[PDB]
Amino acid sequence: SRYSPEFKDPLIDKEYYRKPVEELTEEEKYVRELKKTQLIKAAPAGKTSSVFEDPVISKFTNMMMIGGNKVLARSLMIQTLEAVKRKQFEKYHAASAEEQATIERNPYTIFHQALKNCEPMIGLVPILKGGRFYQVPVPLPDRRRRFLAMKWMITECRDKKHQRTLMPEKLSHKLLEAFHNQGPVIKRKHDLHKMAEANRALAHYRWW
Amino acid sequence: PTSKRETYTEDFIKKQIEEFNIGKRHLANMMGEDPETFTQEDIDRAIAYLFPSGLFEKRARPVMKHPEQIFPRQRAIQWGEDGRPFHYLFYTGKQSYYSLMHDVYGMLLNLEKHQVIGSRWLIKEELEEMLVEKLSDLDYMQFIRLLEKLLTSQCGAAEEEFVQRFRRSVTLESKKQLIEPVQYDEQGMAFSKSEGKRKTAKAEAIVYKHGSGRIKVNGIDYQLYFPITQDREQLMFPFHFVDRLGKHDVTCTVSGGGRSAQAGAIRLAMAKALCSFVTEDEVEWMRQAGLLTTDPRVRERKKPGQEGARRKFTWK
Amino acid sequence: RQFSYLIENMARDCGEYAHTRYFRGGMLTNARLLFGPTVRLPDLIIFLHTLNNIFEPHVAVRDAAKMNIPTVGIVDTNCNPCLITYPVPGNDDSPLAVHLYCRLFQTAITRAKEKRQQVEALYRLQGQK
Amino acid sequence: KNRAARVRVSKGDKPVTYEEAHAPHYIAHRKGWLSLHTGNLDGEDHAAERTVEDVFLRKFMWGTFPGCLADQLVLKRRGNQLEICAVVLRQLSPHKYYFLVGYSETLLSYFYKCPVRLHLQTVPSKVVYKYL
Amino acid sequence: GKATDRMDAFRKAKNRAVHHLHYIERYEDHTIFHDISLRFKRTHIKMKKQPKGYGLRCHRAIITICRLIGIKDMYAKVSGSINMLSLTQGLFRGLSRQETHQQLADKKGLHVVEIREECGPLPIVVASPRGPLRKDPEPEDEVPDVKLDWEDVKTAQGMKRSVWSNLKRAAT
RNA sequence: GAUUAACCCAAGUCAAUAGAAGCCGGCGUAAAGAGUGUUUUAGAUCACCCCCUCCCCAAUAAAGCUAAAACUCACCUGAGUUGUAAAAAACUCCAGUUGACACAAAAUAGACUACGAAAGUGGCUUUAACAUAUCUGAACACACAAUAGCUAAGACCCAAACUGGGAUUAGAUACCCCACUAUGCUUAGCCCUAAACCUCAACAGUUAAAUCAACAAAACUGCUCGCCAGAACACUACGAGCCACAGCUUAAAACUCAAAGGACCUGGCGGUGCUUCAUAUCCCUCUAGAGGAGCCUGUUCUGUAAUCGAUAAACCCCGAUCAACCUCACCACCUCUUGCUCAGCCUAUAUACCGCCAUCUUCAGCAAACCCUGAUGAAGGCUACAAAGUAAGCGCAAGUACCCACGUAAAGACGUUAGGUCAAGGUGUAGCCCAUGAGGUGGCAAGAAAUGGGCUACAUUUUCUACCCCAGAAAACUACGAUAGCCCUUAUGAAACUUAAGGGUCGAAGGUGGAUUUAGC
Ligand SMILES: CN[C@@H]1[C@H](O[C@H]2[C@H](O[C@H]3[C@H](O)[C@@H](O)[C@H](NC(=N)N)[C@@H](O)[C@@H]3NC(=N)N)O[C@@H](C)[C@]2(O)C=O)O[C@@H](CO)[C@H](O)[C@H]1O
Ligand SMILES: [K+]
Ligand SMILES: [K+]
Ligand SMILES: [K+]
Ligand SMILES: [K+]
Ligand SMILES: [K+]
Ligand SMILES: [K+]
Ligand SMILES: [K+]
Ligand SMILES: [K+]
Ligand SMILES: [K+]
Ligand SMILES: [Mg+2]
Ligand SMILES: [Mg+2]
Ligand SMILES: [Mg+2]
Ligand SMILES: [Mg+2]
Ligand SMILES: [Mg+2]
Ligand SMILES: [Mg+2]
Ligand SMILES: [Mg+2]
Ligand SMILES: [Mg+2]
Ligand SMILES: [Mg+2]
Ligand SMILES: [Mg+2]
Ligand SMILES: [Mg+2]
Ligand SMILES: [Mg+2]
Ligand SMILES: [Mg+2]
Ligand SMILES: [Mg+2]
Ligand SMILES: [Mg+2]
Ligand SMILES: [Mg+2]
Ligand SMILES: [Mg+2]
Ligand SMILES: [Mg+2]
Ligand SMILES: [Mg+2]
Ligand SMILES: [Mg+2]
Ligand SMILES: [Mg+2]
Ligand SMILES: [Mg+2]
Ligand SMILES: [Mg+2]
Ligand SMILES: [Mg+2]
Ligand SMILES: [Mg+2]
Ligand SMILES: [Mg+2]
Ligand SMILES: [Mg+2]
Ligand SMILES: [Mg+2]
Ligand SMILES: [Mg+2]
Repeated sequence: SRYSPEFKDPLIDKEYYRKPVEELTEEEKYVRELKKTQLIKAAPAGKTSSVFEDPVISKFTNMMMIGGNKVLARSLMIQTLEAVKRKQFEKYHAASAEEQATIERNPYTIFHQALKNCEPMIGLVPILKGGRFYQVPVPLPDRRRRFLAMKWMITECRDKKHQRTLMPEKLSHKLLEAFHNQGPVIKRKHDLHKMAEANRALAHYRWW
Repeated sequence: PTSKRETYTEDFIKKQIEEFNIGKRHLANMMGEDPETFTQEDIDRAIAYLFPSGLFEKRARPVMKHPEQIFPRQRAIQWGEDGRPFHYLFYTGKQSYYSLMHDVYGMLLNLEKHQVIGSRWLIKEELEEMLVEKLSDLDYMQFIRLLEKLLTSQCGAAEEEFVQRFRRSVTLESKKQLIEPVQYDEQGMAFSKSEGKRKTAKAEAIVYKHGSGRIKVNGIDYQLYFPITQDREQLMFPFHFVDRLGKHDVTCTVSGGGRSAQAGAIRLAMAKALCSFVTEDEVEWMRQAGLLTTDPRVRERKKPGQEGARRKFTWK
Repeated sequence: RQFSYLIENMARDCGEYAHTRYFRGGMLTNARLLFGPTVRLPDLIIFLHTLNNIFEPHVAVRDAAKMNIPTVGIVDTNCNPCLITYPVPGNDDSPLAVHLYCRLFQTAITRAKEKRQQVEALYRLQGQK
Repeated sequence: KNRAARVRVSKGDKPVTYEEAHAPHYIAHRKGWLSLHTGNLDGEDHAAERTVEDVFLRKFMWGTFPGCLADQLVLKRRGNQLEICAVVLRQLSPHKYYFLVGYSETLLSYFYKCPVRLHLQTVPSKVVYKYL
Repeated sequence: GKATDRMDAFRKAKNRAVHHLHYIERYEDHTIFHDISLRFKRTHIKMKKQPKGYGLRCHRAIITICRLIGIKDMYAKVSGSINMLSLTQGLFRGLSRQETHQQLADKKGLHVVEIREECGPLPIVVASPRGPLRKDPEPEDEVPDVKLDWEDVKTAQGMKRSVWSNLKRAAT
């Protein structure tokens, strides 16, 4: 790293600084003065102080990018958001008066919830006991299950079963199926849940 | 034995003091100066002209200094003709270090009987110069533990002077951005000019005090110059943070680098020039947000035996 | 350590040398290198405590015998007086005794130093006339 | 391990010179250059012909002043002129030094068609920087 | 002396030997005061006091040391392990712990008289006590309970057959 | 071995052989206290004086007894029980509760330290009962002696050699699972062994002196008995004796070697322990890849009349920042001879070397000179409320370079691998000298196969075009995809199917890659 350990990460939160001094707690007040002395890193290009910034949609864009082509990864994400937006408007005008109250049209609320319906609770880790590897169920951490949800959605879409379908139409179709708890990505979570509950007899091999 | 440590006595150093004084009057005759008012800075300037050396090491270049700054301080003879050591702690090996611990421990006993920012404790390397004695790390810590113990107690006025000697000073540079001088153009509009740098991109930004939020990069509207939204987001960031969008007119000229290197360089220039039209408190928030710091991340060089900067050729 | 301050002061008071600190191996058996070739070692070592902090004989007891230096020592009931030339058997722990030894050795030494200046002055004065 | 222009450590009885005590990675940090011309500058030419003259001159002086050279030569070029600067021992008689100066100056001036001047600096004994 | 070069080991050993010197007492400056028979570890050295002209008839190393000490006449036999270091460390130990005739007189407060066949029955006083001479003689013992050496008893009774003893050799 | 010189003895020399010098030392581990006790003939002086742990805790033998667990049977219930790193086999009148029920074996106490000659003895009770008023005293006398084992007759819960079955394994006459027997138990006889080792004889005594090779369980004295004298052959052979008949006891030699052995030190290693770690690292975890296809390229095999070198990590687009001729050292043919050189050699040896490097090093050591310890052995050398270490010098570090203090370069000691290179050049030694030298002409350097590295791809986050980021087309047998093949032209050059570029034709495999594996904060 070209930054020294002295350099601290910057805080882009715009509503934090505005906080009145009257609300500042004694511990928080101290921190603010301390940061003045500290050196701060330059904010990276990815994150700004905009009101539309979403850390989950920026991380999902970085996990699809290939070779630093972020203009294409971001383009696919926005096309997908617009495809989810246009498909729900088409399902809202053709719905009954009482069916329109249960139709979500915000593509973000769909993206965050669909990824939450794919997060597994427990995973399988190979442990070496008696010169053999056993896939014992282990509790996945919060980050791990948030990462697996994104990786599986991108692997399913990348999978070469759909012969000639553009990513925005594929990613949009999988996000709407996981929103209703359907599709292979959800099924892939169940298959990992069915193998962790069948091999619960080997839940003592692990130590941590 | 052929290798002997170069020992310099007082008589040898006394003859070196006379050659420098005479050489100091000769060097002033060469340059045509007055010998009396010929300081050491002029000697360093005259020796760098008469003996020009481009050696990167400044300790390997010609130097004509006073013998007290060249020759190191040496432990003087520690006994008379009879052979009795002057000091009573000679046989300890560290008579200077132990005489100081004996004095500090003696002042801590008197206290019982009758009963800060900008300063740092003398470093180990600086404490071996006051005593002319080699000191281990552990011995230095022991000495610091007694001084701190001295401070906690209700030390008298004299003791404060004693401790102060071992407390060196550190000049801390206030982490405050340098405001640019507001200028005025022919029409009378106020503005501030600053410069930025990102990778290989260099940018100059002029920020007018009053404007309608119009930005011209190299004479072209920013949206035309920057098609990618991300680049435009970087331009907005400084102004959005200080909640003053659509209030200034910017005229910048960026050269070098690429698409994303040019925006970063402009962001930093605008941000620095926008600190003159905001309060001191807002400038500190910009600093804590990473808007006034120059990103030092630049491309790393490739090494002769590797595929890349850090990537290695495949191990067979 | 309890009497380290007291001994160092008395040594200064009586114009003599002290070493109440950690004995670096070689002070005596290696003085030429550590101090120099023309160094003069002690002619008499007075041990007020013949043991170290791990209840074992001080290394200087044996190092002074190798350099044929006469030693004086205050040996207690758990001390070794075999290499000590003049051993005084007494308590070496109580502070009321160590103050006596220091007061006695400091007085006997100061007297002799003042006794020679009287014998020399008489000899020098008598010699002149 | 790297070997170039390095004097390996010894018991301490080996005396080395300043130039001999520094390795190649100090050539521009603690050392200068023994030859100074323009051949190797950007846009200059005849770098291969100034080099051959240096290799021969150092050998001509080593065999013409045998046992008398305390340190390496410092070759200097200013236009047509070539200046050889040398540190030599005082063992040899001065009469023989003046002979070798007029013989080497003249011979090398007719061989390289240039004015050659040689500047000797006698020293009692080989200056020692440290003992490796 | 220990070093990597053999010439460096000679200096260390040579210069350190003058700081670990012994003083060996000599009877009439040519021999030991009495028969010494010690054992260092596993090495046995049995020295014997001999008259002038006998020479050194001992282990070759003992002959080197004795010349250094100044002992012209002495007989020694080495048994057990012939380790040079135990023979050297054991010889100096026995040669420094030998009691002189003056000490013997002071210890017992009596006269030490030397009897020689060449001088017949004449009694020669070699040492006398500085302190009070004892008026009572040492109680005579009919038989002394002293441990003997079979090698010496076997020689005096003419039984020690050896084709290597008392062989003609060079002057030592 | 020859030659020269020298050394020793000398009318002798000195090869083979034989002989001459052999007991007062030892026995914890080197060869020796032979399993135990008693006595005899005798010896000793520790026997009178003169004195201090009787009895009781797990001695022994006999008879009797039984608390816990188990087996078995019966009832009731259930449908399985066993086995384990994980399985199979086995069993299914099986399993669980309850109750009844031993010729087996004896938790806790026992953190005790006792009895007995030793072996050995640890549940309860009772009887008998535990030699000796000096010591010593036996391979064989006399009497005992764990386990195993024999013979005979009983018993039988469990365990269990053998055996059988199941599994593992390259194999498995083994380790793991199951079942079962001899045997372990009782009675009566035999056998007579042990790492029967507290490897440290019995009795009496001492703690001073030289404490004492080492280690272990401090070192000695008196007295006596027993044993032992290089290793191995040899717990053998023969002989004798024995209820022993594949046995035990006692116990040699020949051949053979010049060592074996005991106890330490250092270092290395360990499918060695603890603890703490690894940040691109050991493993998992993140990302792009490799191995799959084609091409390029190197190597190995094969081939050819037709180089050399590197070649586990640390070789393999390595020497070469480079081979059409030249380079060139190779092959075939021809030619020259003081030869471009006061010659020459790309001849052998890198295991003679300099020189330049690799590697551990993505280390932190290295070391002169002293000192001390260990009884002056190889060896070793710290404790900060400090206990023998001090240290110039080399390195690291620091400085420097590049965009700073960061990071990256560079640097990186001593050593290791007789690591690499005599073909950079030089060079020691041995070798060739009408040829192992020099020159000319022509020529080969391929590909059944295998392998390493790389390039391009298998497409839709793509293809083509315009633009350089608000587009329009394409899109599976005229798609994606060759830098290959074939043909032509051009460029360089004296010389090009041959090298490179371009165009045209052609439109293959391939559809995401097994085992494994690389790099990166
Ligand atoms: C000091 N010498 C050591 C000794 O060497 C010996 C070694 O002797 C060997 C005999 O010839 C052989 O018949 C004998 N072979 C038998 N079957 N007996 C070896 O056992 C014997 N080695 C030995 N005892 N260590 O080989 C011989 C040629 C030797 O060099 C004679 O001096 O033994 C060697 C190891 O065997 C060591 O390497 C040597 O250092
Ligand atoms: K045992
Ligand atoms: K070891
Ligand atoms: K691949
Ligand atoms: K491939
Ligand atoms: K080499
Ligand atoms: K050679
Ligand atoms: K060469
Ligand atoms: K490849
Ligand atoms: K393409
Ligand atoms: Mg790259
Ligand atoms: Mg005391
Ligand atoms: Mg034995
Ligand atoms: Mg026994
Ligand atoms: Mg036996
Ligand atoms: Mg029981
Ligand atoms: Mg008996
Ligand atoms: Mg017998
Ligand atoms: Mg027997
Ligand atoms: Mg038996
Ligand atoms: Mg039986
Ligand atoms: Mg059974
Ligand atoms: Mg089987
Ligand atoms: Mg049975
Ligand atoms: Mg036993
Ligand atoms: Mg006996
Ligand atoms: Mg034998
Ligand atoms: Mg047997
Ligand atoms: Mg037999
Ligand atoms: Mg027989
Ligand atoms: Mg090859
Ligand atoms: Mg040719
Ligand atoms: Mg050739
Ligand atoms: Mg090599
Ligand atoms: Mg740096
Ligand atoms: Mg490097
Ligand atoms: Mg450095
Ligand atoms: Mg096509
Ligand atoms: Mg083509």
